[PDB]
Amino acid sequence: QLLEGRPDQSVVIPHLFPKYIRAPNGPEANPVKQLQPDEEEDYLGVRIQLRREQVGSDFLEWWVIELQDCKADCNLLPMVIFSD
Amino acid sequence: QLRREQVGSDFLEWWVIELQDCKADCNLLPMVIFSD
Amino acid sequence: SQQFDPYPLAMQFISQYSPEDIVTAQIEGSSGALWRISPPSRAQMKQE
Amino acid sequence: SQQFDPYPLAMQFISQYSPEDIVTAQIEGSSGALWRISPPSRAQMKQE
Repeated sequence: QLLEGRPDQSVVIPHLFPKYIRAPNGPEANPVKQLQPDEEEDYLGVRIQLRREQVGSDFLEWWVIELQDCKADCNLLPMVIFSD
Repeated sequence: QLRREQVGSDFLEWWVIELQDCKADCNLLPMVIFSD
Repeated sequence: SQQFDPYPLAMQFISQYSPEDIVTAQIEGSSGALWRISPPSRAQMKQE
Repeated sequence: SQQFDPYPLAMQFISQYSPEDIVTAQIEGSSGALWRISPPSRAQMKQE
């Protein structure tokens, strides 16, 4: 429906975004399995919008990320990066 | 500088780098890279 | 240390880190990037 | 070696390099790249 042309829909895809992530010296970056014991449902639901205009078929289009509670910080997304 | 056009609010926009003396080489910027 | 009270492993394995180990990254949700398109990418996203 | 006469350190520390060490990189000032925009990036650059 976003691709149909209803420009006022924020898709909430559940449990994408983590916060609490180990950044080890090894080549992976592991989200903390202790701070997130539900390893598929402690991730955050992500609110996703488009952004369309006129010439200033389709147009100049964009995308938006918010979370389910982006109210104080609507645009800023916090990270908690546990670097060794 | 910028670089604007029509459709061929805003439009298709760009940017320009020159130096204060880009007269012989207006677009080329020289580097002197001391590689070990 | 206050938000992770009811887990003991949370308290231990956060207390393993120094006062410099843990860094934020305030990610802007407003991209300034035109999502690139093509009528194959347009139509086949619509078809999928 | 002619443009850096009035500094002795310039002459010494350029003469440290071989006839292959020092390479140019002729950077074009005319980008072929559309500067990507968004009305948040548009307006907030104007606001800043």
